[PDB]
Amino acid sequence: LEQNFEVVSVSTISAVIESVTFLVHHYITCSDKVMSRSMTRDQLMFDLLKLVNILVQLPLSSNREYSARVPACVADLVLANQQIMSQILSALGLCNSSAMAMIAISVGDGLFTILTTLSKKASTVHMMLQPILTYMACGYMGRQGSLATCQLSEPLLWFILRVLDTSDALKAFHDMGGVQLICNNMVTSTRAIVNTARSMVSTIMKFLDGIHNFAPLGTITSSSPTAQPAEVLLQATPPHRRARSAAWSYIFLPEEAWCDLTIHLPSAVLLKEIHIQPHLASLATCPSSVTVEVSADGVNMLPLSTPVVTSGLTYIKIQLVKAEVASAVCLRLHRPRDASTLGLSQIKLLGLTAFGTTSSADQVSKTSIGWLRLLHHCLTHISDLEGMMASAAAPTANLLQTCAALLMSPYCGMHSPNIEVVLVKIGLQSTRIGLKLIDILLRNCAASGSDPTDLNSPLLFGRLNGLSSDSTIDILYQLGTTQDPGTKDRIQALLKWVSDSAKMAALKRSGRVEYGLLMPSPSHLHCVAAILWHSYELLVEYDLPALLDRELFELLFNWSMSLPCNVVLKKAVDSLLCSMCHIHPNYFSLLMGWMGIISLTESHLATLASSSQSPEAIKQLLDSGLPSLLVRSLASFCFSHNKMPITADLVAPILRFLTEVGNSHIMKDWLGGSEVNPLWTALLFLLCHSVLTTQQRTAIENATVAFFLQCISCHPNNQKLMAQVLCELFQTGNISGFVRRLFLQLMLEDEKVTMFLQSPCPLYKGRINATSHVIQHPMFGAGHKFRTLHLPVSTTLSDVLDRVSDTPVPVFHLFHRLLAGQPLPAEMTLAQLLTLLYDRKLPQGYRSIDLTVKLGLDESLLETCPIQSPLQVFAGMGGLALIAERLPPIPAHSLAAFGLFLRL
Amino acid sequence: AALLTAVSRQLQDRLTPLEALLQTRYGLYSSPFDPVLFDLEMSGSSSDEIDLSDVLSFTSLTGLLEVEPLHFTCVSTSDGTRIERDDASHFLQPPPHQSIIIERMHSGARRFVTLDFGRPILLTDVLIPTCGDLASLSIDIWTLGEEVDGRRLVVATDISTHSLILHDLIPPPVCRFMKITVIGRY
Amino acid sequence: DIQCRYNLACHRLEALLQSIDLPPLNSANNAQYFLRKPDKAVEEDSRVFSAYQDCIQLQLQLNLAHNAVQRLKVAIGASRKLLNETSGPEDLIQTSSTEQLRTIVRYLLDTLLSLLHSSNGHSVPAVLQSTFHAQACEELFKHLCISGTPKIRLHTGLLLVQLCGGERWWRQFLSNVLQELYNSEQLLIFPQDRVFMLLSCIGQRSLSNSGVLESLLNLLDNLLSPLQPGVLDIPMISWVVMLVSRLLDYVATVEGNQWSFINNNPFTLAHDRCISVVQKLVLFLLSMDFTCHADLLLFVCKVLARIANATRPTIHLCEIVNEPQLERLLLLLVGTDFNRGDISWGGAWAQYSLTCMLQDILAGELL
Amino acid sequence: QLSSVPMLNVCFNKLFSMLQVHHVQLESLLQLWLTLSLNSSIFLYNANRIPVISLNQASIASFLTVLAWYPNTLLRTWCLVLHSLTLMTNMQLNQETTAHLLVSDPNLIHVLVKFLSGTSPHGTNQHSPQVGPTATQAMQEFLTRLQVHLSSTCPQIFSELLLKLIHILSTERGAFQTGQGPLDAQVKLLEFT
Repeated sequence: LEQNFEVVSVSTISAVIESVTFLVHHYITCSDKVMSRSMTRDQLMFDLLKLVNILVQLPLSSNREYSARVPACVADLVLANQQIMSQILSALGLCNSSAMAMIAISVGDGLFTILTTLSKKASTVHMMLQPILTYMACGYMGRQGSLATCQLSEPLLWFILRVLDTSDALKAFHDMGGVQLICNNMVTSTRAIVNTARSMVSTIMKFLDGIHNFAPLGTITSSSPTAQPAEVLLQATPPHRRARSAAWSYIFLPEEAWCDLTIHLPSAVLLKEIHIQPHLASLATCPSSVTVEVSADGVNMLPLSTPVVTSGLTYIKIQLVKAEVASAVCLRLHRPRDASTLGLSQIKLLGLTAFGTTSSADQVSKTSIGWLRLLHHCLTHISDLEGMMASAAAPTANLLQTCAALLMSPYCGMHSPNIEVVLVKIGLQSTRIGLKLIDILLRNCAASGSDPTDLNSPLLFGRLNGLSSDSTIDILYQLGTTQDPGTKDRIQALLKWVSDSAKMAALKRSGRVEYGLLMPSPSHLHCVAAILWHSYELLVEYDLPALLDRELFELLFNWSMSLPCNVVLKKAVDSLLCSMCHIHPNYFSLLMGWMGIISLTESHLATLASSSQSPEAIKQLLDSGLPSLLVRSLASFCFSHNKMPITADLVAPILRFLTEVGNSHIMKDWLGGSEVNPLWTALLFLLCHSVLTTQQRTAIENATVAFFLQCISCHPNNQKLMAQVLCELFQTGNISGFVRRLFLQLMLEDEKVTMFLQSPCPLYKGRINATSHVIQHPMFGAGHKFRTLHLPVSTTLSDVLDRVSDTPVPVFHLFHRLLAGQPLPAEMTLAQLLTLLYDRKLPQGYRSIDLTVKLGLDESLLETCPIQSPLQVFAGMGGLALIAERLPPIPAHSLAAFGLFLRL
Repeated sequence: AALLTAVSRQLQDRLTPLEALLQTRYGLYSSPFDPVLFDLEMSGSSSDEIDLSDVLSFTSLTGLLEVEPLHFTCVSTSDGTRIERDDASHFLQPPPHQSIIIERMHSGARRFVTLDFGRPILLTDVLIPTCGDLASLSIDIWTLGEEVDGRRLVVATDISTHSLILHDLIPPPVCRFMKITVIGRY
Repeated sequence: DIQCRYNLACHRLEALLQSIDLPPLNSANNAQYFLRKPDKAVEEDSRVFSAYQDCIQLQLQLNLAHNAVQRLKVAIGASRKLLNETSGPEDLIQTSSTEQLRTIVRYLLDTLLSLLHSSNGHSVPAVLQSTFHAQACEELFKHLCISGTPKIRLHTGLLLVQLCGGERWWRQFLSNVLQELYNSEQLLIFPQDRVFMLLSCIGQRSLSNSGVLESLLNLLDNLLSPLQPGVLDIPMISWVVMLVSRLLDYVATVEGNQWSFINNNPFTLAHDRCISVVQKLVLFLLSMDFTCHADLLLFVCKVLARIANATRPTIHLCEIVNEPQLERLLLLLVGTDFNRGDISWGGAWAQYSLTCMLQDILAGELL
Repeated sequence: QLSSVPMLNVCFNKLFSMLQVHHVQLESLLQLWLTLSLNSSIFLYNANRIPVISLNQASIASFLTVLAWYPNTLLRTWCLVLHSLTLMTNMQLNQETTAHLLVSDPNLIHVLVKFLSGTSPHGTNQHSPQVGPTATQAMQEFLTRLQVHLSSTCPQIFSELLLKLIHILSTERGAFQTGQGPLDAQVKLLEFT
């Protein structure tokens, strides 16, 4: 290494490189199954790799017979030789990430450094790309026509990334055809590999019930009759230091050279490490060499490796490179080199069982994810070559099914959002691929061939059809919202899936691919509704009213009426109805024509409220006079305990209906109108502050508190009116139970405001690793870009930005539509922001605060006073002295005095 | 059978999805939303499920709703055993478990603890758990005088393998003080 | 006052219950969510535990106070609630409390369990056949086991064992109940796993008849019928395979173990009914990919070996598998396509289970 | 009804044919063949046991060639080899016995040299050059079964094979002169000769 090689002949260099390459590949590929740890041959192999690294850097002379006396290089002749490059690439492939993670004391770092120097010293880029393409195409030993792929390790993956870093390398990679070969190797490796995830079998076994010792469960036997039973060696408690007496002592006959100790485990477990503790007081009694015999059957001992020298060791730790099943472990112990007695303190068998609580506590090589890592790098590294790589990946059969299965598999090395990006770009390359991806996500997720008899064709059986996660919601939303040509066909496919699902639900009710239509995801239906709402908001080029159909609207209405009101799927179909009523104002009038409004049930009221969440339907519902009819008839029912009869069971659905339609700001102003003002005091008179049964009274109590809280939610004249009503109630002895319900929950709990966040960068903190169906309104949208948080007004904007994303230097900045181009401080609360927005154009009692998160007068916003709470307006009207009068380890005299000064 | 079927149909009709979510996720089967509770039973006390492998290879106190749990203070002197706690609004709160601990137990002898309620009550329910360490047990109650109105409630030689269970006392005694005499196994 | 605090606790518990989402165990991702138990779910479950404990304690205090109030109303002289013969029985069951219904059904179950333990021949003249048919047994089993507490569910399950073990439709009852409850099309929110342990026990009590495991195998080969040339779903087939494995293990206990690693620590079926089941199990073994797991492969090997040893003519390896299919199965065992170097196909456990599988088939044939 | 033994013979002969082209791993195939032939036979390994799975002549020749050039054959791969070769000495071929096929094959002498001069060529961890007792016993049973099977037919070929083994080990650049290889296996081979 210290010498310099200048005029040395090329043939000698090539012979050295080939021989050392074969030797290092033989060293890495062939290793012992047993590793034991207490200059090294690893240092020898690493210095040999350093010598090869020096040799490939040598300049080459013009005649090329000898090296340059001092363009052409020796590295070109290394690249030309197929055997040397095949051995180097294979030797890096068998290397794990644990050797490479030192980044350079190990041999994997030496192979990485040699390959990086080969990439730097290549004359042309194609000369470096050609052995890489040969290694991808060849497989394990040049094998083709079967389910065999070359093993891609993480260091080799990193090297191929560093090769494909430059643009000309990516263009030459497409010219060689590497994208198609990566996709085909992905499909074949996904067919070949079975997942080792713990799945739902281990969940049922965990309920029905980092490596643990299984020596106390086993029994130890020795074939020598003179040997002690040695059961103290299997005890879990370690012997204390300087015990001066061996736990088990064996006397050696002069002819005997090996002593056997045989441990029979009660059940076969995976075995990883075996720990033998010699006698610490005297290491003369330590065995000279120990070999380990294991047996899966437990009667036929197939051992592990050569005997490990254990002379002069205070602790013998034998660790397996490959964990193997072993129902019985036998240990042959040699005679000690000087002493004639064998002294053992403790024997430990460390391992894991399957199927239990003990079954707990590299992935690129085990799974097929590294091919899609390479495909992700090729797609998303450079935007100019992105379309032509996406055209390369297009003709591959069963690619989309494989990518969806890798998307909804557990984590095997690469995060789901980059899988999502690959799926989005492949679906967005062409219209047919987009319709196919919509077919895979919604209706049929299986292989296009689907031949189990062939046994070499890929099959995607085992994945549940129509299955939903947040990833597929993002895929569907980004397919819907993208304004490339072919978008209208994708929206038509989504509406066709919704219509086919409604027809399948109708045929299920009648009692007469098919699984996706039979079970729709509520989150997928909400995603379709969000796509329709945001495409109507964006003023898209394709006519979205032309895509909507009246018969589809009728089918969705009947499907929503058939489902019970507590079902999440009814809320999803109602969100679709809300989107269609937003796009078509005539659809809401046709809906009231179906209602007969010119006999209401709870599902009727739920469908009416959820479809009437849209503001045009708010206006049409207010013009129809239906909430006017309900408020007059409800006030009549309150006074009892044009007019319409109201049953006692219907009262709490009416209050829930009024709450859900009073989520909107216009009907929030309407509930402050003069018609609804007798209703609040009438409800207080109805509930009487202690006729109705007790369960009905409790339900109407909860509905009344929720209705008043929805009325007063960040609406200052509404809470002023509510304070006037409450102080008139208190002015007219002791505090009742429902009165205290109202005061505490309506008044002293801080007001909470819905809040909607729009960010071009996707936010991933709120998303979890499970599926959930949370039906929200279609203006909020769906995907990782859109966040909805329901937070109190005392919560600061810094806590909001910390909750939507971790953001541990570009800094995310909050923005508002009214506050155009003005950054929002992190120190203010939501209440001061609401005061500012109520000063500006935003109406009082809006549905949700709209904040814009973009990556990178604030003190005047900090000086702005917060929104007064309903407690503040109520005490400003003076009702706090009234409740001080009506009311019958902190000291109690402080509380009594405090009430007396609340009188003041 | 017919009453079982009808009340089973109504019991299925009583179920709400939130209580079912509590059952399927947290293992909580009592209904928290319903204010009314019909019965409370106490047989053995310090998600609940039964070990289906072990059972499928007792006497309970019944009522417990018109009567009241009662806090007790051991202000009277106890000989041989001290009372330590395990770690009418006040009476409606349940009393803490106070397992007695003997600093030295020695076989075939007599020890006792003594407790006070502080006010005269009517005592109707006695639950003493079974204790395999103990051979015999007895309890003595009194009010006003210590032995003037003293009465023995029960003698229990069955405390080794049977719990001492009094479901109801049909003449309800007036009690303020009790002592419990414990005898260990021979 | 106690009612007011209890209603406050009920309101906060209701809002907290609306905060919760729950996955239905349809996929392996929800299963990994249950296995990891993430800390956000941990703190949510801790909040639910605290709110529920407050609710149940305040409910108990309210009921104690209310019955004390009723006792003092008796002490004044007001009578209790008198019962009306003019009121019909149906509205009497309707107006009653839910816990009253639970206590009544518990006492009725204990009473009926005493009737089945009769000294006169251990029989009931009417309810064994006339009162309990298949529809009534299915409905009552549903209404008391999905909605009820574990004690009342266990008691009605053992009661249905007593009444309908002798009926021929018990096997079709058990297969149908497992099929409708554990289907992925089913939306009933119920603890699936405790009902599954109940199903294992209720299968074990009637396991002396071979018809129950025969109907389970007929169900299982009906589910694998898309795989032989339809739509196949992993979870409910896994439920069926576990029930078959647990019943076969219980057969092994009533009658060391090669399949003890899968355990945490007149029965003989006919060949012609079993052969289609075992052939479909072989096709499912060969048809596993990355969507499937080796975790189901362990049970497919164990169930397949136990059925192959269970038949009175032991199933030979000739009819169980085709010769290219057997070559493929050994390629799954040995061969650089599927296990490469250090990497083993499905881990060491899958290869050990395949080896013990072929071991048990050849030991059954050669004996 | 039909015996599955001939189908097992056909597919295992196929696997031993694809051994040469790296289609199947050697040690796992040997472990699988040994496990099936041992259980069908109860579980314990015996040298007096005829395997139920019969391999042809070309299968044994491919197995011996693959061993004759297998790089860094690990030690319990070698024990699987020795137990398997003992069972093929027990195995009948359908003429010439399989022990005569083994001794008459020129690759078997290279197999025995590679076993007796294996030592620890990787040298990743400090290990004893001896092979332990079990490999020594397995080699002793293999040589004993060769002697028993060829005592009646042709013991001179087995004696000449043993002498050629001692000659190849004892020459220059050999296991005996350089000191490499197991001492125990070479001493037991010397005692057997």
